[PDB]
Amino acid sequence: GSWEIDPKDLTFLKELGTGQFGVVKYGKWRGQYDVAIKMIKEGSMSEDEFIEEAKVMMNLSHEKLVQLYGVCTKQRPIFIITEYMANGCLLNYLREMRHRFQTQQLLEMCKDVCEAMEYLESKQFLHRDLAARNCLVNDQGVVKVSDFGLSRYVLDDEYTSSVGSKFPVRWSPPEVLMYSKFSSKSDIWAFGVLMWEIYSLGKMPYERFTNSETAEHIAQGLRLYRPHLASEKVYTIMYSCWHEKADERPTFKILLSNILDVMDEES
Ligand SMILES: CN(c1ncnc2[nH]ccc12)[C@@H]1CCCN(C(=O)CNc2cc(Cl)cc(Cl)c2)C1
Repeated sequence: GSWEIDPKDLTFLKELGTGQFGVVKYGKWRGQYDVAIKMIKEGSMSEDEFIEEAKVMMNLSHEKLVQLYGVCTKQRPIFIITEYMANGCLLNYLREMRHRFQTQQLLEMCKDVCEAMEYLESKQFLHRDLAARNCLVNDQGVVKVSDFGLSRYVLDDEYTSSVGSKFPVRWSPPEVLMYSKFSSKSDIWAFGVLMWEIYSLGKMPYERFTNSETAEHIAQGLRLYRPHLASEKVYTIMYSCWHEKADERPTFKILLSNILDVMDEES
Protein backbone atom coordinates (compact mmCIF):
# COMPACT_ATOMS: atom_id res chain seq x y z
CA GLY A 1 0.00 0.00 0.00
CA SER A 2 0.91 3.68 -0.21
CA TRP A 3 1.59 3.64 3.54
CA GLU A 4 4.00 0.68 3.32
CA ILE A 5 7.76 1.16 2.86
CA ASP A 6 10.02 -1.65 1.68
CA PRO A 7 12.58 -2.16 4.50
CA LYS A 8 15.08 -3.31 1.87
CA ASP A 9 15.17 0.35 0.78
CA LEU A 10 16.66 1.39 4.14
CA THR A 11 20.36 1.79 4.95
CA PHE A 12 20.94 1.98 8.71
CA LEU A 13 23.71 4.42 9.66
CA LYS A 14 23.62 5.49 13.33
CA GLU A 15 21.69 4.94 16.55
CA LEU A 16 19.64 7.93 17.70
CA GLY A 17 18.22 6.51 20.92
CA THR A 18 16.74 3.55 22.79
CA GLY A 19 13.88 3.54 25.25
CA GLN A 20 10.65 1.89 26.31
CA PHE A 21 9.00 2.08 22.89
CA GLY A 22 12.01 0.74 20.99
CA VAL A 23 15.10 1.88 19.11
CA VAL A 24 15.43 4.89 16.79
CA LYS A 25 18.05 4.87 14.03
CA TYR A 26 19.24 7.39 11.47
CA GLY A 27 19.41 6.03 7.95
CA LYS A 28 18.86 6.60 4.24
CA TRP A 29 15.90 5.64 2.06
CA ARG A 30 16.92 4.49 -1.45
CA GLY A 31 20.45 5.74 -0.84
CA GLN A 32 19.56 9.43 -0.95
CA TYR A 33 16.94 10.58 1.56
CA ASP A 34 17.55 11.06 5.28
CA VAL A 35 15.07 9.24 7.52
CA ALA A 36 14.56 8.31 11.14
CA ILE A 37 13.72 4.61 11.53
CA LYS A 38 11.75 3.74 14.68
CA MET A 39 11.96 0.02 15.52
CA ILE A 40 8.97 -0.69 17.75
CA LYS A 41 9.48 -2.93 20.78
CA GLU A 42 7.05 -5.83 20.66
CA GLY A 43 4.11 -5.36 23.02
CA SER A 44 4.51 -1.61 23.47
CA MET A 45 1.92 -0.45 20.89
CA SER A 46 -1.48 -1.41 19.52
CA GLU A 47 0.03 -2.01 16.09
CA ASP A 48 -3.03 -2.75 13.95
CA GLU A 49 -4.79 0.36 15.26
CA PHE A 50 -1.66 2.43 14.65
CA ILE A 51 -1.30 1.13 11.09
CA GLU A 52 -4.89 2.10 10.30
CA GLU A 53 -4.31 5.58 11.73
CA ALA A 54 -0.99 5.90 9.88
CA LYS A 55 -3.04 6.19 6.69
CA VAL A 56 -4.63 9.39 8.05
CA MET A 57 -1.40 10.66 9.64
CA MET A 58 0.46 10.50 6.34
CA ASN A 59 -2.01 12.88 4.68
CA LEU A 60 -1.22 15.47 7.39
CA SER A 61 1.38 17.51 5.54
CA HIS A 62 2.55 20.77 7.07
CA GLU A 63 6.08 22.15 7.13
CA LYS A 64 6.02 22.36 10.95
CA LEU A 65 4.81 18.77 11.51
CA VAL A 66 7.38 15.97 11.56
CA GLN A 67 6.36 13.96 8.50
CA LEU A 68 5.37 10.30 8.64
CA TYR A 69 6.83 8.65 5.53
CA GLY A 70 5.38 5.16 6.00
CA VAL A 71 5.55 1.91 7.94
CA CYS A 72 7.25 -1.49 7.54
CA THR A 73 4.71 -4.02 8.79
CA LYS A 74 5.76 -7.34 7.20
CA GLN A 75 8.53 -8.14 9.72
CA ARG A 76 8.97 -8.09 13.48
CA PRO A 77 9.63 -5.54 14.90
CA ILE A 78 7.59 -3.19 12.68
CA PHE A 79 9.29 0.04 11.66
CA ILE A 80 7.86 3.56 11.55
CA ILE A 81 9.73 5.83 9.12
CA THR A 82 9.69 9.59 9.75
CA GLU A 83 11.42 12.86 8.91
CA TYR A 84 14.97 13.19 10.25
CA MET A 85 15.53 16.20 12.52
CA ALA A 86 19.26 16.73 12.96
CA ASN A 87 19.13 18.70 16.24
CA GLY A 88 17.05 16.17 18.11
CA CYS A 89 14.58 16.69 20.92
CA LEU A 90 13.44 20.24 21.68
CA LEU A 91 13.62 19.69 25.46
CA ASN A 92 17.32 18.80 25.32
CA TYR A 93 17.97 21.61 22.84
CA LEU A 94 16.43 24.19 25.18
CA ARG A 95 18.54 22.86 28.04
CA GLU A 96 21.82 23.34 26.13
CA MET A 97 22.79 26.74 27.53
CA ARG A 98 25.51 27.22 24.88
CA HIS A 99 22.92 28.34 22.32
CA ARG A 100 22.50 31.59 24.30
CA PHE A 101 19.09 32.06 22.75
CA GLN A 102 17.57 35.44 22.05
CA THR A 103 13.95 35.80 23.10
CA GLN A 104 13.12 36.37 19.41
CA GLN A 105 14.41 32.84 18.81
CA LEU A 106 12.26 31.47 21.64
CA LEU A 107 9.17 33.22 20.21
CA GLU A 108 9.97 31.76 16.78
CA MET A 109 9.97 28.27 18.30
CA CYS A 110 6.56 29.01 19.83
CA LYS A 111 5.34 30.17 16.42
CA ASP A 112 6.65 27.01 14.70
CA VAL A 113 4.69 24.84 17.14
CA CYS A 114 1.61 27.07 16.95
CA GLU A 115 1.53 26.85 13.16
CA ALA A 116 1.65 23.06 13.31
CA MET A 117 -1.12 23.05 15.92
CA GLU A 118 -3.31 25.47 13.98
CA TYR A 119 -3.01 23.05 11.06
CA LEU A 120 -3.94 20.06 13.22
CA GLU A 121 -6.82 22.07 14.69
CA SER A 122 -8.03 22.86 11.16
CA LYS A 123 -8.07 19.10 10.51
CA GLN A 124 -9.84 18.31 13.84
CA PHE A 125 -6.80 16.24 14.86
CA LEU A 126 -5.69 16.32 18.50
CA HIS A 127 -2.08 15.93 19.53
CA ARG A 128 -3.08 14.55 22.99
CA ASP A 129 0.50 14.81 24.40
CA LEU A 130 1.87 18.20 23.35
CA ALA A 131 5.05 19.09 25.26
CA ALA A 132 8.64 20.07 24.51
CA ARG A 133 9.76 16.43 24.75
CA ASN A 134 7.47 15.70 21.76
CA CYS A 135 8.94 18.38 19.48
CA LEU A 136 12.06 18.09 17.34
CA VAL A 137 14.56 20.57 15.88
CA ASN A 138 16.02 20.38 12.36
CA ASP A 139 19.44 21.47 11.09
CA GLN A 140 18.12 24.99 10.46
CA GLY A 141 16.78 25.37 14.00
CA VAL A 142 13.16 24.95 12.89
CA VAL A 143 10.95 23.30 15.52
CA LYS A 144 8.40 20.72 14.41
CA VAL A 145 5.71 18.84 16.31
CA SER A 146 6.29 15.08 16.64
CA ASP A 147 4.38 11.94 17.65
CA PHE A 148 1.02 13.65 17.18
CA GLY A 149 -1.80 11.41 18.38
CA LEU A 150 0.60 8.60 19.28
CA SER A 151 -0.60 8.21 22.88
CA ARG A 152 -3.83 6.57 21.68
CA TYR A 153 -1.81 3.47 20.70
CA VAL A 154 0.60 3.14 23.65
CA LEU A 155 -0.20 0.09 25.78
CA ASP A 156 1.82 0.99 28.91
CA ASP A 157 -0.67 1.24 31.78
CA GLU A 158 1.35 3.95 33.54
CA TYR A 159 0.85 6.30 30.56
CA THR A 160 -2.82 5.69 29.64
CA SER A 161 -4.77 7.60 32.29
CA SER A 162 -4.57 10.48 34.76
CA VAL A 163 -3.65 8.04 37.56
CA GLY A 164 -0.58 6.66 35.80
CA SER A 165 3.00 7.53 36.70
CA LYS A 166 3.89 8.44 33.11
CA PHE A 167 0.75 10.50 32.40
CA PRO A 168 1.55 14.18 31.45
CA VAL A 169 -0.09 15.67 34.53
CA ARG A 170 1.91 18.88 34.27
CA TRP A 171 0.61 19.50 30.71
CA SER A 172 -3.06 18.76 31.53
CA PRO A 173 -6.03 21.06 32.23
CA PRO A 174 -8.32 20.52 35.24
CA GLU A 175 -11.01 18.85 33.14
CA VAL A 176 -8.51 16.21 31.96
CA LEU A 177 -7.17 15.57 35.47
CA MET A 178 -10.64 15.42 37.05
CA TYR A 179 -12.82 13.94 34.31
CA SER A 180 -10.66 12.70 31.38
CA LYS A 181 -12.26 15.35 29.10
CA PHE A 182 -9.92 15.69 26.11
CA SER A 183 -10.62 18.30 23.45
CA SER A 184 -8.97 20.97 21.33
CA LYS A 185 -8.85 22.99 24.56
CA SER A 186 -6.66 20.41 26.32
CA ASP A 187 -4.19 20.78 23.46
CA ILE A 188 -4.48 24.55 24.01
CA TRP A 189 -3.62 24.19 27.70
CA ALA A 190 -0.66 21.95 26.89
CA PHE A 191 0.57 24.50 24.33
CA GLY A 192 0.62 27.20 27.01
CA VAL A 193 2.76 24.90 29.16
CA LEU A 194 5.04 24.27 26.18
CA MET A 195 5.42 28.04 25.75
CA TRP A 196 6.40 28.13 29.43
CA GLU A 197 8.94 25.32 28.87
CA ILE A 198 10.46 27.25 25.94
CA TYR A 199 10.79 30.53 27.83
CA SER A 200 12.11 28.70 30.90
CA LEU A 201 14.87 27.04 28.82
CA GLY A 202 13.52 23.58 29.54
CA LYS A 203 12.74 23.74 33.27
CA MET A 204 10.25 21.15 34.47
CA PRO A 205 6.84 22.82 34.91
CA TYR A 206 5.93 23.10 38.62
CA GLU A 207 9.48 21.97 39.27
CA ARG A 208 9.22 21.92 43.08
CA PHE A 209 5.98 19.86 43.08
CA THR A 210 5.10 16.21 42.57
CA ASN A 211 2.42 15.27 40.04
CA SER A 212 -0.13 14.91 42.85
CA GLU A 213 0.79 18.33 44.23
CA THR A 214 0.56 19.83 40.73
CA ALA A 215 -2.94 18.43 40.24
CA GLU A 216 -4.02 19.93 43.59
CA HIS A 217 -2.40 23.27 42.68
CA ILE A 218 -4.25 23.41 39.34
CA ALA A 219 -7.55 22.31 40.89
CA GLN A 220 -7.27 25.20 43.36
CA GLY A 221 -7.04 27.61 40.40
CA LEU A 222 -3.34 28.36 40.80
CA ARG A 223 -0.97 28.46 37.86
CA LEU A 224 2.58 28.61 36.61
CA TYR A 225 4.05 32.08 36.80
CA ARG A 226 6.12 34.17 34.47
CA PRO A 227 9.45 32.84 33.17
CA HIS A 228 12.16 35.45 33.53
CA LEU A 229 12.68 35.55 29.76
CA ALA A 230 8.98 36.08 28.92
CA SER A 231 7.79 39.63 28.34
CA GLU A 232 4.46 40.72 29.80
CA LYS A 233 2.77 40.21 26.42
CA VAL A 234 4.28 36.74 26.00
CA TYR A 235 3.15 35.78 29.52
CA THR A 236 -0.37 36.99 28.72
CA ILE A 237 -0.45 34.63 25.71
CA MET A 238 0.69 31.58 27.67
CA TYR A 239 -1.56 32.45 30.62
CA SER A 240 -4.60 32.70 28.32
CA CYS A 241 -4.19 28.99 27.60
CA TRP A 242 -4.91 28.19 31.25
CA HIS A 243 -8.41 29.53 31.85
CA GLU A 244 -10.26 27.19 34.20
CA LYS A 245 -13.19 27.19 31.75
CA ALA A 246 -12.09 25.39 28.58
CA ASP A 247 -14.46 27.41 26.39
CA GLU A 248 -12.73 30.63 27.49
CA ARG A 249 -9.38 29.42 26.12
CA PRO A 250 -8.32 30.70 22.68
CA THR A 251 -8.01 28.65 19.51
CA PHE A 252 -4.67 27.99 17.84
CA LYS A 253 -5.65 30.47 15.13
CA ILE A 254 -6.03 33.20 17.77
CA LEU A 255 -2.81 32.17 19.52
CA LEU A 256 -0.97 32.33 16.18
CA SER A 257 -2.31 35.84 15.57
CA ASN A 258 -1.26 36.82 19.10
CA ILE A 259 2.24 35.39 18.63
CA LEU A 260 2.70 37.10 15.26
CA ASP A 261 1.59 40.41 16.80
CA VAL A 262 4.19 40.09 19.59
CA MET A 263 6.88 39.12 17.06
CA ASP A 264 6.27 42.43 15.30
CA GLU A 265 6.31 44.41 18.55
CA GLU A 266 9.49 42.76 19.81
CA SER A 267 11.59 42.88 16.62
C1 LIG B 1 16.69 11.60 18.66
N1 LIG B 1 15.40 11.69 17.99
C2 LIG B 1 15.31 12.02 16.68
N2 LIG B 1 16.41 12.61 16.14
C3 LIG B 1 16.39 12.95 14.85
N3 LIG B 1 15.40 12.81 13.97
C4 LIG B 1 14.31 12.23 14.50
N4 LIG B 1 13.14 11.93 13.85
C5 LIG B 1 12.29 11.33 14.74
C6 LIG B 1 12.89 11.22 15.96
C7 LIG B 1 14.19 11.79 15.84
C8 LIG B 1 14.21 11.49 18.84
C9 LIG B 1 14.28 12.28 20.14
C10 LIG B 1 13.05 12.01 21.01
C11 LIG B 1 12.88 10.52 21.22
N5 LIG B 1 12.77 9.87 19.92
C12 LIG B 1 11.64 9.36 19.44
O1 LIG B 1 11.52 9.03 18.25
C13 LIG B 1 10.45 9.25 20.38
N6 LIG B 1 9.30 8.70 19.70
C14 LIG B 1 9.15 7.38 19.38
C15 LIG B 1 7.93 6.94 18.87
C16 LIG B 1 7.80 5.60 18.55
CL1 LIG B 1 6.29 5.05 17.91
C17 LIG B 1 8.81 4.68 18.74
C18 LIG B 1 10.00 5.16 19.26
CL2 LIG B 1 11.29 4.03 19.49
C19 LIG B 1 10.19 6.49 19.59
C20 LIG B 1 13.99 10.00 19.11
